[PDB]
Amino acid sequence: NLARMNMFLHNINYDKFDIKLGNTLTEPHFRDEKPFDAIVSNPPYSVKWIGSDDPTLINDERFAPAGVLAPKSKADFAFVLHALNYLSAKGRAAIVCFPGIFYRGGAEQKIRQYLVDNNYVETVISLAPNLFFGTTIAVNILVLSKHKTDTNVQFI
Amino acid sequence: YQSESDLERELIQDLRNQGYEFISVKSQSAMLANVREQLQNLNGVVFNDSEWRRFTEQYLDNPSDGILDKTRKIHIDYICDFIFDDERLENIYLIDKKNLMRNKVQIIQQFENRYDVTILVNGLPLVQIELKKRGVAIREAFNQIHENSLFKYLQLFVISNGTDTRYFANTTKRDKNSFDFTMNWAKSDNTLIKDLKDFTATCFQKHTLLNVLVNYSVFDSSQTLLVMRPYQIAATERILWKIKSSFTAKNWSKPESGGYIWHTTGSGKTLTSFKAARLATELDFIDKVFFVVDRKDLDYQTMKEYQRFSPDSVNGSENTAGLKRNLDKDDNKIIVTTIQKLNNLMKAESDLPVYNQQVVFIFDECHRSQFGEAQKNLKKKFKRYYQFGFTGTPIFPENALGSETTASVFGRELHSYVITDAIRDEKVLKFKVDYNDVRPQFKSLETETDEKKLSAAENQQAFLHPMRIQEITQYILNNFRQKTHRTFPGSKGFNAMLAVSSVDAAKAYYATFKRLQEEAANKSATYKPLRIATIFSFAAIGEISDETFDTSAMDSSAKEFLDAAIREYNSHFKTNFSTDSNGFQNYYRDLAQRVKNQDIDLLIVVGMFLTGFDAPTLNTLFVDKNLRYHGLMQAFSRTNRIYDATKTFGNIVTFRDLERSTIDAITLFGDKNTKNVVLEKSYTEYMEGFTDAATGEAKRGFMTVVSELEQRFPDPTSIESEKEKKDFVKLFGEYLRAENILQNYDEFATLKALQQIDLSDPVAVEKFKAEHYVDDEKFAELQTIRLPADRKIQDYRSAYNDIRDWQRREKETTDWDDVVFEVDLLKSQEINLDYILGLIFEHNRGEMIEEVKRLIRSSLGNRAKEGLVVDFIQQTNLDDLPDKASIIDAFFTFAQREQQREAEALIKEENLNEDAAKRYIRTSLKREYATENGTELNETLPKLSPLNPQYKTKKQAVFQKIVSFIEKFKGVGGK
Amino acid sequence: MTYNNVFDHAYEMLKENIRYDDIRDTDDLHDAIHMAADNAVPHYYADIFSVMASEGIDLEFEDSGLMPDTKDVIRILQARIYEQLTIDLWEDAEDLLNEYLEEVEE
Amino acid sequence: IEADDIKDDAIKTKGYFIYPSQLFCNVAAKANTNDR
Repeated sequence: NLARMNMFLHNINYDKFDIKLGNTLTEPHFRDEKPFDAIVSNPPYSVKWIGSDDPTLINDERFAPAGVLAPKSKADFAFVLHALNYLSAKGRAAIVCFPGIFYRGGAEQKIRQYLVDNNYVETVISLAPNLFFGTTIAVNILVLSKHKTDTNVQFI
Repeated sequence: YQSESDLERELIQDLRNQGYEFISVKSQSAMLANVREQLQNLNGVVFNDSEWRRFTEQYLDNPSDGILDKTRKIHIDYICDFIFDDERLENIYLIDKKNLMRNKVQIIQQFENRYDVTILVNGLPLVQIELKKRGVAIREAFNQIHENSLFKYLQLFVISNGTDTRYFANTTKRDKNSFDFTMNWAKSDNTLIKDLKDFTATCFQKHTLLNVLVNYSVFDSSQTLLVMRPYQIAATERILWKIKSSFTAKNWSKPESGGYIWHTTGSGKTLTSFKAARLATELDFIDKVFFVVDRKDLDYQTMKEYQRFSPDSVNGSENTAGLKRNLDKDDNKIIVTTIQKLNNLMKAESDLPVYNQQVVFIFDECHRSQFGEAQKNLKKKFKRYYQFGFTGTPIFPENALGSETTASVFGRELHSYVITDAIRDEKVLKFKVDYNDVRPQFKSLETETDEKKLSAAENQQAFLHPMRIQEITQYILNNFRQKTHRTFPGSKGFNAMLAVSSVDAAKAYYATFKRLQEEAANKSATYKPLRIATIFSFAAIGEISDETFDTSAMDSSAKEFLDAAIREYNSHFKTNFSTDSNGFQNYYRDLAQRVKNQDIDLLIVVGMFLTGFDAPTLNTLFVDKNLRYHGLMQAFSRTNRIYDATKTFGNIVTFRDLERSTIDAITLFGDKNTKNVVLEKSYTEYMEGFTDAATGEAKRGFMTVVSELEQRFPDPTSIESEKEKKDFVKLFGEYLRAENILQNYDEFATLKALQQIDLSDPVAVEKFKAEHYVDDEKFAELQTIRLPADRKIQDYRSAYNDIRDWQRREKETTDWDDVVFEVDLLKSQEINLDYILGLIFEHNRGEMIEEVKRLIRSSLGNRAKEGLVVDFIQQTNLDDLPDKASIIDAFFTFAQREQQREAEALIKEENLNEDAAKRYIRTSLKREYATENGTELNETLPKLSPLNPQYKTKKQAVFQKIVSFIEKFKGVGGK
Repeated sequence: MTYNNVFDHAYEMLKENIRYDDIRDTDDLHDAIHMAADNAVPHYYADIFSVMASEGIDLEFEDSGLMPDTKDVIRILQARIYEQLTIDLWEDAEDLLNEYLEEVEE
Repeated sequence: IEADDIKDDAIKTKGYFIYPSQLFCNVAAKANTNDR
């Protein structure tokens, strides 16, 4: 509710500026509209969800080439595998993450393997502690693209 | 939005935005310098001038290399065991197949006029983009053409006009220079992408383009490049997903570690399964992949192009020596096996070393007899197995009939390719199934549905009656040349098959076929008896069993009657085929070769040629046999193959009633549209009257409406007053509503072609008979029916449409709320500015103003260009334009110029804010319509905001000006 | 946000590291405890103090080597959370070894 | 609705109010607001 009135206060029009209610993982829409030219995100931590798998989420369209799923308490990278389905050729993604990845278990090891196995990740930028509300650690900023240079430049 | 130079410029800008680095090289040797700069970055070597010229001329540019040699350098001969100055033996790559993203890519345009764009892959060109104009059709552009040596490395062409876009593999064969091997591109859901910009926004991902060129390019053992269909490419990486994803989750050897691909027939299962197998061999933990195909699923083609790949074992033999050779030896990680070798393995052995290894399967169109046997030992033996199945007719849980299903084996679905996609994309042909109730003597028996008298009345009063069969056969032998275009000399012709059920029945068939062959010379002497030939051994309506080729199934009624068929075959052919499961198998394969080039022109098979046989050389099937779902689909998939423009639909003449079975078996697959996309209604219903009792309304009965609209309103000049308007509109809406459904029928267009006859015109007799499946009875009864001429068809819809604009702004009577407008009914056969500008050059030797004035008032959606076209041709001279597309581009250039003028003119005359006006106009242009929503309409009104009275003027007044402006320039560019 | 809430996340991540890695060793799974229990601690201020105000956990260490001898009070609290969770996962691992490895025999 | 009326009234002629409701989609009245 407060999100749907947040942009309404800032002189924005009526037509398109929607927010849909539900899980972005299990209930996406619009699939059919469209590969986007820019996304932004901030996923919450501890957003656990049923796998891996009891549901049909093994065979979904956003997980076609990548690798094995994301477990429950480490559900951050499910948003970023959700990300690069909903992106065009042109634009870029800018997502945020926990810093503490070494390989994050035998599931996320091959997730990071897949993400750097192409030029999907363009840059990663670490941040400054605290600069938030009681974290006290910093966070990551991954900037992804389907867009070559190609070297995985790490401007942390 | 049409100038192809600017289309090329937008292509350049989009590819620069996606990451293609655009360079500019206008010399021959700097191309090689770029290649040297790319390959030294890729492989990490350093050439001097001597090593670079040596590597160029000795490995890259031996000048006598053919185009097949250029392609051979790509997929096999791409690693040179190369010698340096210090004479060390290193590997030299061209394209890194391990990590595809390593290869840097660039784009150029050629030298030297025409507008083409070439994609350099590590400096090497593989992809040429031709951009032909919008006046040029793409099939016409392909028939035009299809130095130096670097531009002979090309592997793929994409030709487009902006509206349509197709791609095809680089071929130099002249039969392969026919247009039918060019393909469109679709998304994952098999919805087409026809336009240019979305084709670039989908196909021109770097990963996608390199993946197609590397891991999906069919380079066979005959140097013939093929490119897989997009649903095949989508479904292959579903499999290569599912293997790794089930392996890491460690859920192997279970039905959820199964998974089925559902591709209809016409999916390249010789090719697709083989390519997925070869990609599955490259996985590290996977060691053994089983290519499980029936010998019914095999042909000569799996023995033809697989000579270096798998020779002299790809057939249903009994020996597991070719099995155990791959069960022991490495580097052949694919095991091409058959159900006979598999049954020998599952009955002779349960002690293989391969059980604790990785086991991968491929299945193909499986029935319930052999595949119902094999899984019972497959669950017994294997420890880590991966089973995947290709099918076109699934063994559903919906029609399971007591036994093992697709969900029981494979479970979850991986990828679908329905039949109506191939119907929708012309990979198959439509059908002709109306029931042949030519004999009511066996009326309830030729329409019998209960199981009882279909088999237990194996007698000459239900189904073995010879005098029934040969009068049926005389009906075939009258329509033998007729239904296969052969009564018109000039066509090549086609042949037919026969669906039979048993063996002694088939003896009574075939010997009496020979009796009518004798009576085709005795009683007729003009019907030339073509060599009827049967094939069947012994089996072994809901289960298609493969008739095995051993003498442990046949008798003298089966085998020795087939030997009579041998000695009547060798009475004409004199062949060298024996009677085992090899020589009779090769007899079957030579027979399939002779039917393939239409030597034998009548075939009689009990239960074969169904799951694996493919031939576009047959258009008609005669069926006297009951069938159910999978047999229905496979038998109907025998005439559906596209061949040329002539073969358009496949005839099925059913003698047992299976039309409701056809309805319910295609209702298994598609939509309520699809029951009448193809078939299933008789033509006389809508023409001469019927009644749907769902609401009990007037289901006319088209000629009644025809004669009423003829007599009551002969012309739009007869339509003056308002009730005279409504009495025409209320019936002409029902006219077009019937005509829309009639246009799906063949007989309606047959009648439209009979509206263009001449007297007596033996061309329009002879050419029209056996190229539209027409006799003289059609010449009588379709001349009894008449249609108004096409000038009347133009002025009927113009009289509809000017009344439709007369209902606009009125809003100012007879009631018009009961009169429903018909927007999708005038969607039939628009004039889309192409038919106008074709006639603009075709009108020679102006006085064509009345022609364009008539045609512009026919179509809604074009009439505000009425003030654009005529004012064009009064202003400009068509003598300066050389051809059609030049006058098209001149017209749209004039249109954009006057659009940009009158856009300023309409804003100057009404005192808007210029920036808000310029935003809203070109927002509505690319938006394709106009709206009321959004604050920017009040911000472009712009000065007052009510505070009524009254503010319809100027608000809805300027709005009505703007919507007419949008109708004036919809479908054109300009800013 | 109790101690049991954090213990459930550490419990489930322990079941992940035993399950999807398929390790059948005591010492390597205690290194997996070092992985999982350290990754299940909260990060907000009030979400740490709510567990500290809850039952189960106390203030004082047993090993003062977990303490950085400085102003890093939240590091001390996080180390106490880590120590209590590692003790409970000593007991939980000695349960789940013979509970789970007997279960995976198929 | 006012580019005159510091205070308002319920005379909005309710065949009209759909046209800002097709543009802003919130019409209480002229006199059901926080200023009133």
